[PDB]
Amino acid sequence: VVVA
Amino acid sequence: PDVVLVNGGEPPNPLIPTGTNDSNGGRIIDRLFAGLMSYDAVGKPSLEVAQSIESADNVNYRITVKPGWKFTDGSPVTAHSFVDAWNYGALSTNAQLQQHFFSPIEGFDDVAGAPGDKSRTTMSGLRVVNDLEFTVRLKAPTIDFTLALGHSSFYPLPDSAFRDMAAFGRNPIGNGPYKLADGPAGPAWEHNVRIDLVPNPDYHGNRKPRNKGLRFEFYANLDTAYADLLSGNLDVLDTIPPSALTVYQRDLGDHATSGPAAINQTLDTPLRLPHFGGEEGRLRRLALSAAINRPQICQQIFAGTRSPARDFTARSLPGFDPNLPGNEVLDYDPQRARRLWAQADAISPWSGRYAIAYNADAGHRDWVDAVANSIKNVLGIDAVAAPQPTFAGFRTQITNRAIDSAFRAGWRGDYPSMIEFLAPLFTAGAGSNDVGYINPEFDAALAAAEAAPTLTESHELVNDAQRILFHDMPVVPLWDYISVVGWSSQVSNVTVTWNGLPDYENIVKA
Repeated sequence: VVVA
Repeated sequence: PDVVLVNGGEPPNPLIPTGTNDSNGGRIIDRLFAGLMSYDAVGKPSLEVAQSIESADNVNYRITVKPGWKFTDGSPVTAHSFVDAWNYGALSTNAQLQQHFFSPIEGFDDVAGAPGDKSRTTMSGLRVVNDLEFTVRLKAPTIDFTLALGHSSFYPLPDSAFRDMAAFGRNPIGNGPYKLADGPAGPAWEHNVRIDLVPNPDYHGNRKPRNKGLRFEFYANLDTAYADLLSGNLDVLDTIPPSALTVYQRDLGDHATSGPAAINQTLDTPLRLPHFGGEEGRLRRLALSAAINRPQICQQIFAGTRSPARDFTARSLPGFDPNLPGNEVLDYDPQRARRLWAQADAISPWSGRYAIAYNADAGHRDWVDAVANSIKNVLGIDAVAAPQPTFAGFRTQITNRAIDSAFRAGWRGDYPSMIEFLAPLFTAGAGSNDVGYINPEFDAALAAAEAAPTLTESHELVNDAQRILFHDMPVVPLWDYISVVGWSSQVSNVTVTWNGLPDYENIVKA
């Protein structure tokens, strides 16, 4: 997932 | 408060598994559903909803579903709950960000090239045999397909979802260890504030909660989160902010743990921006990479809690090699950076501003300021930081292409595979390819790695493929993570997983  | 209080953020997108490509939505989705496999804290899969997953060849799969599983609306989990959800994710008409996870399946090309006059809405390779059995035929051997079956893209959905998917995304119904709370004072999901979950009493799988519920608090600022942790108003903080990295050990003692996590960070410059496409853009991306001092930033900004990138994946993954030939593009070299930037200027002289956008709610300010200043000083250009308040709004601008500058990005692994760090970001059609990078030669090399019969040969082919990424620098890899997680005196049994997240189901609260 694209990370914060 | 019986419930475990943990940090999170507002999901950029509705809570549909195939529509979720980010960690804010992902950490909620993974509490609400159970897939064919479940992952333990080190990322190893075990049969969960599946009774069996059989493939002798990594091409043909026979999947049987355990009987008696149901969603929290009472309806059963069947082979159709999986097949319908996977076809929904794969069909281009549905514009699901996780579409690329279905790409190995025969028939994907019929549904994925575009909506199309194709007339086909489902994948021929995905076939229901009976209520609790279906088969999957892949286009080619795919070494990671079994491992991937714990990932959210493959979660099952209840029948009602398909009659109104927008409604579902606002109020999801799953089959997993938790469910959205039936809050006593308002909705479970208070947008931009928090999400409240309670245990799902139907659930009897591998991740049974050891606590009475979870509250994901959507902090606007990680300093506030750290203060709440120290005061006991937050139970688990999975990201200690930069301002506390030299102090968390004295503040927290044995209530903080650190370790490598399969998470990376990149500087993304869309190929559609002025001066950043074609060969000109390639040279400029290589220059940016040479203009950033990763060891120095890792030491000073992050107090040693990031490790300089040596490839496009992450140090802790199987097969990772920090000494790949051509990785010198990731070394600081100001003279080289200036040479490359000038060679780009030979094509078209640079003009304007280089801005690095970032979500300020997750502690990126210090490093982005440092990177922008390094670029400014090495290359003599107007390089600046451009903060936006929330991850949700930032990702929305990246996804719809409104964003008009460079921006930070980074991948938290979904399962421990280098391929999984590359296919979603750098293949031509992937939903998480934020920059518009396309190189059919890279996609072909990665497909060759996926087709290898052993993990060893596959890793070798992955790194061969990364040579192309060293040449093209599709994004600039910065560093991978040493996660630091702290918890309050009211909780225990806190384990940090291989990808840096708390093992939420196993947290205990007295």
